[PDB]
Formats: sequence, C-alpha cells, structure tokens
Amino acid sequence: MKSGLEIPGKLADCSSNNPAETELFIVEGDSAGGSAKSGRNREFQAILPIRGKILNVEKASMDKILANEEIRSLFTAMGTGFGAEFDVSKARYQKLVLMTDADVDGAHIRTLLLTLIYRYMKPILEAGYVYIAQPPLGEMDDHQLWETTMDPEHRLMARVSVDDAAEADKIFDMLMGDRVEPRREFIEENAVYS
Amino acid sequence: KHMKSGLEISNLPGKLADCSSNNPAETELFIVEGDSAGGSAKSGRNREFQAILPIRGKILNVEKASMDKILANEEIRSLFTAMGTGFGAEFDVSKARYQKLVLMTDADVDGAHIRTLLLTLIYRYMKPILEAGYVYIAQPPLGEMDDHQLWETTMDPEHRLMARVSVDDAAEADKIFDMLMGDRVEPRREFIEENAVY
Amino acid sequence: QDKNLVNVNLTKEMKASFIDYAMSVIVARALPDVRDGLKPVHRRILYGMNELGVTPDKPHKKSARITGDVMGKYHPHGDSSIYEAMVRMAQWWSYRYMLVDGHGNFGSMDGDSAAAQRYTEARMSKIALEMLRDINKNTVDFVDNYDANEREPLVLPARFPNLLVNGATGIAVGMATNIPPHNLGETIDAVKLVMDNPEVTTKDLMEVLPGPDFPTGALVMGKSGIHKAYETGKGSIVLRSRTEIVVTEFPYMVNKTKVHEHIVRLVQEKRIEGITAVRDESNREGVFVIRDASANVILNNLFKMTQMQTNFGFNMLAIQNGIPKILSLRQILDAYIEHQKEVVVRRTRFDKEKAEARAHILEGLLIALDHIDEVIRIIRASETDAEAQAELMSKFKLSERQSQAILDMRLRRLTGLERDKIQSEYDDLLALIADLADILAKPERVSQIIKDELDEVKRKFSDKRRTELMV
Amino acid sequence: QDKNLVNVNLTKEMKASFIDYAMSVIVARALPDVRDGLKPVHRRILYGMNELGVTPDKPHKKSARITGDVMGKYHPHGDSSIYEAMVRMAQWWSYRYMLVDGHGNFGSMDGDSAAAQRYTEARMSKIALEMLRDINKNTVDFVDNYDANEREPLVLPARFPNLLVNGATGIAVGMATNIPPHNLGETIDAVKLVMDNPEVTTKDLMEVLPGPDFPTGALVMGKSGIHKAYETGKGSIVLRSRTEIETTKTGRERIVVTEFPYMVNKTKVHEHIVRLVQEKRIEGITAVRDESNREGVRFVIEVKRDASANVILNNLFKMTQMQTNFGFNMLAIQNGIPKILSLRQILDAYIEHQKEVVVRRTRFDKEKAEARAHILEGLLIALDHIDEVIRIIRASETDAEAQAELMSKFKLSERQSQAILDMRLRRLTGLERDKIQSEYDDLLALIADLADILAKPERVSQIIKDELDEVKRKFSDKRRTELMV
DNA sequence: GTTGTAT
DNA sequence: GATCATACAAC
DNA sequence: GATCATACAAC
DNA sequence: GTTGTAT
Ligand SMILES: C[C@H]1COc2c(N3CCN(C)CC3)c(F)cc3c(=O)c(C(=O)O)cn1c23
Ligand SMILES: C[C@H]1COc2c(N3CCN(C)CC3)c(F)cc3c(=O)c(C(=O)O)cn1c23
Ligand SMILES: [Mg+2]
Ligand SMILES: [Mg+2]
Repeated sequence: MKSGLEIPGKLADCSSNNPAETELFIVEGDSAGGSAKSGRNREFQAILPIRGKILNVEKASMDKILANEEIRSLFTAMGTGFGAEFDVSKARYQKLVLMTDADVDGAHIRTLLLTLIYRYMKPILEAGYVYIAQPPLGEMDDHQLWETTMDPEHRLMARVSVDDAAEADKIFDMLMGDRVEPRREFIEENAVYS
Repeated sequence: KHMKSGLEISNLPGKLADCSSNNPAETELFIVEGDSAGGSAKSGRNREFQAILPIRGKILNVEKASMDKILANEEIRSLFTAMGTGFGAEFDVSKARYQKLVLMTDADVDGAHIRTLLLTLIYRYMKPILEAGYVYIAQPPLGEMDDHQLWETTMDPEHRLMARVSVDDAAEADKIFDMLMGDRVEPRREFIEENAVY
Repeated sequence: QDKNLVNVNLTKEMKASFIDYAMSVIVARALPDVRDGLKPVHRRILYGMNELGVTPDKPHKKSARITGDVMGKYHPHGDSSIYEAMVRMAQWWSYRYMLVDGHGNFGSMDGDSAAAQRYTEARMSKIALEMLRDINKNTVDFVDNYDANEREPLVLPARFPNLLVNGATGIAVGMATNIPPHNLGETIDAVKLVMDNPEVTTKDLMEVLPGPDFPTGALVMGKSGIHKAYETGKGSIVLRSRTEIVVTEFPYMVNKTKVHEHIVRLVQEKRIEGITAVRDESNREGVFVIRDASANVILNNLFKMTQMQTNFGFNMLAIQNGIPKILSLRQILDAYIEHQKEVVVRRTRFDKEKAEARAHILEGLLIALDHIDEVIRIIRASETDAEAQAELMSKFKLSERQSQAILDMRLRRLTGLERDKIQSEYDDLLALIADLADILAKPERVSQIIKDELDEVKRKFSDKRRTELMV
Repeated sequence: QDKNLVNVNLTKEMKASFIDYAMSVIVARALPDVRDGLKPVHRRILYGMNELGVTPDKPHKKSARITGDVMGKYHPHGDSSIYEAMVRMAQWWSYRYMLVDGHGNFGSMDGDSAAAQRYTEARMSKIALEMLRDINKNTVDFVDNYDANEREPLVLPARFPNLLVNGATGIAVGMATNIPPHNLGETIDAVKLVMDNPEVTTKDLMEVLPGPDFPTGALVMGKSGIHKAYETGKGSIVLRSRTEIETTKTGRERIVVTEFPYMVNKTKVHEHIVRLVQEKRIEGITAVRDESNREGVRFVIEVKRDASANVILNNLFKMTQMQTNFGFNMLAIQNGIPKILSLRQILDAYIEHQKEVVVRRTRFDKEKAEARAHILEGLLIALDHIDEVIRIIRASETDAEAQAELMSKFKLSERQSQAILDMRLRRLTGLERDKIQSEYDDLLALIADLADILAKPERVSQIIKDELDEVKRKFSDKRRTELMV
C-alpha cells in the first residue's frame, strides 16, 4: 500500500503499490467515472476516464498520435513508457479493464482502445494484462456497478488473447485501416440486416 | 468617405463584429451580453457603422476588485482593446475608436445587474468617455429575438430610443458607487431596506 | 446619429437598476419562503415533477425530460441551474431529508459532480409528496408564469416544517441566510408544543428540540450558541468530526477529499509531525484513516488548523409577507403553523363545496329517477334540448345544473339498483358535509387535524438523530 | 483476482464490436430512409413535435422543452445533438424547404451558432405537416422506443419527396451519402411523370427535373455530371458563385458576389481571400468588404486600376471555395439495407411508399366509417323502440342482463347494445333521430366511395397525383439555382 | 477559499 | 461533455 | 454559456 | 481542412 503525499488530473488511483493485484478501469466519460469511482475499493482498483472518442492510430500521423492528450493520460497512468521506452516490467497495473458503455458507441470506443493497445502496447496484450468488463453505464448506481462488474468475487471478465498475429494485423488493417473499400466489403459480407 | 478595406491586421479581440467605417464620430460599439444576443446583433446591425462586442457573464466589480485582478481580467481587457482608448495613465479620449458606446443588456433583472457592473467600470476606469457623453443605454420596447426584430426596435436610429448617460454631481456619483458597489454591505443593506417597495 | 434621444442621469439609472436586481435576487431566487421553506427553483422542480407524473409510486423519468419541462414552463433559466438544484435534493449529505429519488450518478461526498441528464432519471421522494399533499384542493394560491401561458403555485402545502428540517442557504444581495437542518420528529414536536402552550419559551422549545441535526452526523460543541440562535435568530456554533486515528463523520458541507488534500499540504510544510500516513479507506457502506507523536496533540491541531472543525453561524433569514426578515425559532414555528391552518381550512372548504355540489346534482337525479316516466315524456316531447331543460326545471322545480345533469343521464343508469346506489351515496355526503361544516366552525378541530397529520408524517419519515450534541 | 474468467480472441471481439457499430451507424444514424428521406433524429424530432402539439396553427414552445421530450422519449442521445439537428432544419440556407419554424437567434450564414435552448423556441413548419399527414390513420408502422415504454413510427407518411427535395448527407462507416436539394414543384412533376409513363427515360425526366436547386442559388457548370448522377447515382457537378462586375464611383472594376455555392461560408471565404491577398498569392485586390444586409448577400472585392477583374475573378474561382464540386453519391436505406440508387429508383421508391400510405388510410377510414354506421344502426332501432327499450332496461337488475335482453330482443351486437345503454336522455328528443339518420346516410356514401378506392388502383394513384399538385400548389418555389453549360 | 442560484 | 470567471455575504 | 479533439468518407 | 451525427 502507498502512503500518499507523493505527486493525471483525472484518474482516481488506488491505495496499493502492488502492480500484481492492482487494477485500472478505463471507462468512458466522467458520467461513468463517478459511478465507478464511488464504489471501486480504492485499494487495488483505480479508474481513468477516456474523454471523447479515442484517436484511431491505425490511420493517424505518428505526430498526431504523440499529440493526443487522451493517449498520453493512459500511458502516463500505466507507467510503461512509449516505443523505445516500453517497459512492461514497470507497468503500474497488472489488469487493464476496458469498461466502455454497453451501447454501440461504447462498442466503437472498444475497437479504438484495442487498436491503440495492440499497436502501441502489444507487450501488454501479449502478457494478458488486458481484460474487458462484462456489464449486464452512467445510468447506474454505485452499488449497482460494484455488485455487477467491479467486484472480483463475482462479475465476469474477458481476457484478451491474440492467436494468429498475422490474422490480428490483417483485421485491424481491414477494419481500422486507411483503405475504405476493403472495409465496406467486410460490411457487405459479414452483416445481416433483414 | 474613409472606410476599412479588409487585409488589415487590426489585432482586435477575437469577438467584436467590428464595422466597416473608420470615423469615431459615426460608428457605434454595442456591448451585448452573451453570444445569444451578440449573434442577433452581429447579424442585422448595419455592418458599416455598428460593431458588436459580446461580454460574457458578469463583469468584475472594480469597486471590490484588486487592481492586480483588474489588469488580469480578459473581459474588461477586450473592452479597452476595442475602444483603443488606453488604461489609466494612457486613457486618451481623443483616440477612442467609437463616439457612441451603447450598453445593450438583456431586459431581465440580470441584465440590469450587468448594466450596473458596466457603468461602474465606465465611471471608474473610463470617466473621460462618460464625461464626453459617449456612453449610451439601449431602451428596448434579447436572445429570444430575431434579426429584423432587434434592428427594427432598438438598433435602427430612425426608430430606436436611446438614453444619454449624464452625470450631475460627481460628489453624489462617487457616493452611489461606494454604497451600491462598495465593499460595504451594511450601507447597501440599509439602502435596499430604505428604497425598496415590495 | 439618433432621432429620438433621451437623457438619463447616471445616479438615477444606477439606483433604479440596482434595486431592480436586488429585490429580484432577494424575494425570488436566493431566499426561501418562511412557509414551505423553498426558493423559486426548488418549488418549481417539485411542482414540475408533480405535473409530470413522477410521483413516488410511478416510474422514474430522464432528467432531460424533467429539466426540459421545468424550464419551458416555470423556471426561465438554464438547465444546469435546475438540474444542479435537482441534484442536491437527491443527495443524502446535502439534504437531511431528500426531496428527490434519482437513479444513476448523482454525485459523491468527494465533490464528484453528477452525470449527464441523459444518463440520470429521477422522481419525487415519498416525503416530498407531503410538500404537495392536497395541492389540487385549493390549498395554495397560483399565479401566471413568465411566459404568461402557464400557472404555478406561490407556495406548497408543505405538510412538514421543511425550512427548519432541511435548512436554508443562502447568498443574496446585501444579506445572506444560513439555517441548519433539524430532525423531522423533533421539529414536529416543537410545532405541536407551540400549538399546545403558546406561552412556551426558548428553553422549553429546546426541550423537545436539542438543536441542529446534520445529514452527516458529527458533533456540535457547545449549546450557548444554539440558544441565542433560537432566541435572536443569529448565533454561532462549532462542528467537529466523529473520530476514534480514524475519522468516521465530517462536519456540514465539508469535503473529505479537500480535507485530505489540505492535510497533505500541512504535512509537507513543518506544520505537523506524527503525520506518518493519511489515507481514505471509505467504502460505499461507510466512511478516513490517518511513532512518538501523542496524536492527541496532532489530532487537536488538525481540528484547529484544517477543516475537521468548522463554525456554523446562525442567520435565519426568510421571506415572510413579501419581505425578508431575521426570524427566530418561535417566529418560524408560528409562521409555519399559520400556513398549516390556512391549508386544512382551504382543503376542508374545498371538500365542503364539492360534496354539497355533488349532493345538489344527486337530489335532482333522484327526483328524476322517481319520475322517469314523466321526465322521459318531457324530453321526448321537447324539440330542442334548450326547451327540454326549461320544462324539467318548471315541472320538478330543478336548477339549470340539476336539469343538465338529468339530460346527461345514460340509460344504463335508469335501472332499479341505481336509485338505491345514488341514495347510499347521497346519504353519506350529508354526513360529510355535516362533518366538514363542523371543522370550519370549530377552530379546535383544524388544529387537531394538523397535529394528527403531523404525527403521521413523523411516524412515516422521521429518522434517528445523527448529530450528537456536546458541551 | 477473479473467479469466473472467460477468454476473448482479439480478432474475434474486434470484428464483432466493429460490425455492431458499423451497422448501427449505417441503418440507424448516418444514412436516411429512401421513403421519407429522414434520419432517426430528424424523424424523432418531427414526430416528437407532433405529439407536443407544436403544429403550424399552435404557438411555439421552448426549445429545451422540445429536445427534452424527444431525448426522453425517442432519441437516446445527448441534448445538444438533438437541438443542433433541430436548428439546422430551420435554416433557409441549410434546408431547401425548412421543416421547423424557430423564434430567435437560430444562427447565421456566416457560421453563427444559434442561441442557447433557453432562448429559442420552435415548432413545425407548414410544409413539415405534410410529412405527418394521416400519421394517426395507421399508414405507418410503429415500434417500441429505446426504453420500451413509448411507441414511435418507423417511417413517416411524407406527402412530398423529402429526399430529393431536401437532399441528404451523409457520413457513416464504409459508406457516405450526398444528395443535392431540388425544386419542390419540379420533383413533384418528376414523380407524377414516372407514374403516368413508366417507360420514361432519365432524359425525359430531366425535361421536368433539370437538376439541383440549392437554397442559396448560385450557378451550375456542366450538366454532363447531372445526367450521370441521375442514371447511376454517382456523379460530379461544378458549382460556382453567382457574381457580376460593377464600376465604382471612381471608375474601376468591382467584383460582386451575390450567391455563394451550397455549404459555403461567406466569412470563411472572406478570411481565405485576405490570407491570399496578404500572401502575394493573388495580387490586384484593392479591398474586400462584406456589405451583406438582413435582406441580401453582397460580398464586394474591388479591384485596383491597371488590373483585370476577370483575371482576379478566375483566380478566386480556382483558389477559394467560391467555386466547388458536388459529389453526387445518392445512397439511401432501402429494404433495410443501404443502396446506391438512381433517380428513377428513388422516385419508384417514393411512389410506392405513397401508394401504401393512401391505401392504409382509405382502409383505416373505411373500417372506422363502417364501425360507426353499425352503432348508428343500433341507436336508430333503439330510438324507434325507446319504450320497449327503456322497459327492458328498467326491468333489468344487472346491466349484463339488460344488455343481454336488448341484444336478444332487437337482434343487436354487444357493441350496439352498449351504445344504446350509454345514450344520454337528451338524445331522446324529436330532432335527434333525423340527425342520426343524416349522419348514417352520409356514412353509406363514404363507405361506398372508400370501398371503391380500395377496389380501383386507378383511383389511388389519381388521389396521389391530385394531392401532390396541392402540396406543390401550396409550398412550391421558383427555381433558385441556374443550370448552365 | 468555500458555500449556492445566477450570467 | 468538462473546464473556465464572476457577483453576492459571511467565516 | 463557449471552446476544446475525435470517428467516419469523400474530396 | 470541411461536411454532419455521434462520444
Ligand atoms: C462527449 C464529450 C467528449 O469530449 C468532448 C470534447 N473533447 C474531447 C476530449 N478532449 C480532451 C477535450 C475536448 C469536445 F471537444 C467537444 C465535445 C462536444 O461537443 C460534446 C457534445 O455532446 O456536444 C461532447 N463531448 C465533447
Ligand atoms: C453565461 C455564461 C458566461 O460565461 C460562463 C463562464 N465564463 C465566464 C467568462 N469567461 C471568459 C469564461 C468562463 C463560466 F466559467 C461558466 C459559465 C456557466 O457555468 C454558465 C451556466 O449557464 O451554467 C454560463 N456561463 C458561464
Ligand atoms: Mg454553470
Ligand atoms: Mg458537440
């Protein structure tokens, strides 16, 4: 456990210093942040709101990437570093949970956060530190989220595991890629409307 | 006649829908509250001699504000920048960009407050302007008003009714601000209790 | 260059404009009504939820739905200004007795704001319903809204001493009001005690009402202030935190986080030793943990330097009869009692007039059902419903209404079992009209009905005392 | 740690999450419906406004109110997103035919943002009322709202081709639509044409529907793309600001702009010109003054002596947004799926949705007319046998027995019997019958007519055509955008 | 600075 | 959505 | 209230 | 960069 008095504007940090039990919850907006922050067990569970839609790095200029304030917050939280400074052995959290809303928009933010993690935090995903919350989010009380998704004794997590990197690399490039035509085809192909 | 021609740098406030003319003897500067009204004024203002300068929120009460705070306020700053008059040991009434400063606040009680905060600023840090008879006050018959509505009722000089802010006794003036705006509450409390018909 | 220009003295405009914003901010924004102890916003949110049908029994509605209405109908201001007020009426730390039941993020004790009106939905609180009881029985005066295309109540019935129970605050113009919360039960006790022995005294009133009872609990050191406060309407009191070094309860309107942040600052500035650690192990089911330091010395310093101990200055200012007044405990009780009496009477009169009206039309129907053969013969012979009414009125000596009531009679109500069904109702009304007539005639009953209906509230909504008074 | 943990494949979850958001946006946000040419939020605002009762006849209602019920009953998104979408369909320059009437600062062409909701009030536009006509006669299917405690319409009646007339745009995922506004009267003439002559060709159609008719006006350069768009749904068009050269009072040229292209901001172009004039990227400009009045657009670019206005003009047309291209991408939702439709296909779509709505109404009108006359037949018999009827009623203890007798004695249905039991004594006057008779007689005619319309498809189309001519006759404009080669 | 209805 | 200044009284 | 970055396609 | 629905 920490001792405080030490020294992101947001990100409600926990009270322990054991990146083996501690957890970071990346929720979207301070609407879901308060609910999550007001019943998280501030001992091994910290929250960090991702304001707005995360930048799609699979189509962004590595200059605009190093510019985004949101991606700097998430990296600043983790404490891993970036690119040549990637130090998985220094991650402040052994569990990064993606707790986006249960709407489509949240589903979108899921893909963005995943592309960001897979591209510029692969070592994290390769080590299995990335999970995905499984809600049944601002329209939810404190005890409601705690007794449903945030409590370890209960709840249900989804460990992100990559199988065929090639397939993974291909997918992102297809969906989050620059080429649009390929993406459309995918829509036309794997999509049932009526 | 003399008029602007774009291309100019100006370096004026980001807001301020400055007019086209450059005659500080015909043009007019409208100090509105919020862009809700500013937008109505900005569009439908005869963009030739009427400029719109939106003031956001409640202007700092100079009577209770430290000078160090007055020089930091961007709201009052943009104003002095719009007039081009100058501050304190530089206030040149002979260098003002407008000879008609029309205070046009909302027709609500809150509008009457901003109107109060302004006049104190204009009388505390722009006295020369008021002593020159430039400060006027719109007399509407504002956000909930269309373009043609604003102009046809208060912005058109052919049908608008304005009021010239004149000062009688500077002694009685310095006192009214010291009471109504002064850091003193008791006096202001007594005043309200004495001059208020519920 | 203007055509019709006018001159306006500076001092004249200043005095006019200022008074205009002063009165408006005082008697219509920042100060509560001594009666229902509400200020225009809260009263509009309540009457809003009411008309919207977000009653405690009905399901919640999205705040955007509520704010949208309260704004487009009664309160001509910003969503934030409303939704923000609605959010305080739903926080246990803010109101001693909440006036709203919302779902979703409604803020935290740590200063955390509420969520977006697009995520949170809410509805009246059960106890809040008492604020509106019999609102639709002419118990309150109504007025036109700013748009002049709607009507709103000047005050709510307020079947419980809201002002004293929940408190008031605060900042106006040239004056500010600060009233602390009290226990629902204790207050009611005071109300009754006054209705019993008007010759009561400050000391006596304090027998059933110790003092404030803040929704956070904590402790109030000293009692001398409470007295002078209840007697003059102005006074001061100290509020300390419940500790055991762990802190269990913080003072009124005090933030745990802020205290935490400030405690950290005092730790890194030779302002206190011992400070080994300072954590906040507060859960969703309770609240803040903090050698050779004695602690009692460092603990005594924290309360005298930080915010763990604050002073609450009594300044009971409300709006009575259109004017702001510094009222005492008695002045507030008498003011509430009088408002209560007006409502029971007003309500009683309302029922009275309805019953009597109902009986009048009931007497006719009977007359008609008795002579259905002639009544129908009269109608059948009648060409126009206008003539049909004149005849019935001339024959059976009936009034325009009674006659109209007869003409609007469904055939299915011309059966046998019907007559006796109207008689049974009619008979019951005479007893009602006769009972209500006695209540309006006997001031004693109205008072008793008040006492009774209060104890019913104290029995359904009263809490246990949270704030422990010390000396 | 946890107890029950599952394992998700990155590629697996990715494709799932994306496919969800992908379709979500396509069929439920970005692209509109080919029939009413509306998108969820626009349709929810219109219907919502209908329920709030803010019709052309009734007075305006605070904006916050409108968005308040629309967000609380239909559109499960941010308040701003609704109010924004509402304001837009109230701007003469954003909507070729506005669907909303606002009161107060609803923004300006110069990019000005409308005032706060706490200031502006709105309502339906007289024409928008056509988008809802017969909404309550079961002409449109409804479905549960997001909350499953409110019922909303999948599509609207839309008694005028709102897709072509007001256009669409447009950004979704993997796709994006872009359709230009047209002239009401013209669009209608096109719809009517395709109805009377199915063998019509794009050329034949373009004879009455020349092309785009944008709200601001301006000019179109090259019709080649226009025919390409109508025949394939994809095409490129060149748009140019209507201009004219004037001679100043001193005797030098003055370039005057009166009608910028569609979706072109005057001020944005004014700032663009200054950045180019002060950058030496374009010389010859004496000044750039905006003399636009609340009664017209006047953007003047005065040229200096010894300078060809024309030379500067073309430079402006080539460098500023004073001349731009319009990417015809006529993509709309049809049969649940997004499709790139031609002009004919979009018309055929409208005519059909038009036939359906009419029939349903006719049916709905019939079923009602008949249901009534049935009750009228009962009331008559009852008013003919009032004595015996009243006898049966009074001699009955329970209504169940009273009704049962009436049905059995006069051979009446449960509906008819109840009707008789609910008759007011006032209905038992002399003049009352002759009234109920007239009504009944009138119903037999209506039911006859309505029975015919549903028997003759020739009458349904004729009813449509006739009703279009009326919409046209009442809301049609004069063409604003001049097409030229 | 902080409290709460306001611009 | 989050964040920015300010009036107004009173510790 | 005004402003701040972002997804998404096409140009 | 700009367009228009979304976070
Ligand atoms: C959902 C929130 C997300 O954050 C937003 C923005 N940011 C993204 C993150 N940046 C760090 C700071 C700026 C923004 F610039 C604009 C809006 C906005 O207009 C908006 C709305 O509902 O209308 C809502 N939101 C916005
Ligand atoms: C009326 C406007 C005036 O401007 C405002 C602020 N500013 C003052 C001027 N400053 C230059 C920039 C910040 C502000 F910080 C907050 C609010 C605010 O919360 C708010 C509301 O209706 O809830 C309304 N307004 C605010
Ligand atoms: Mg605010
Ligand atoms: Mg936005």
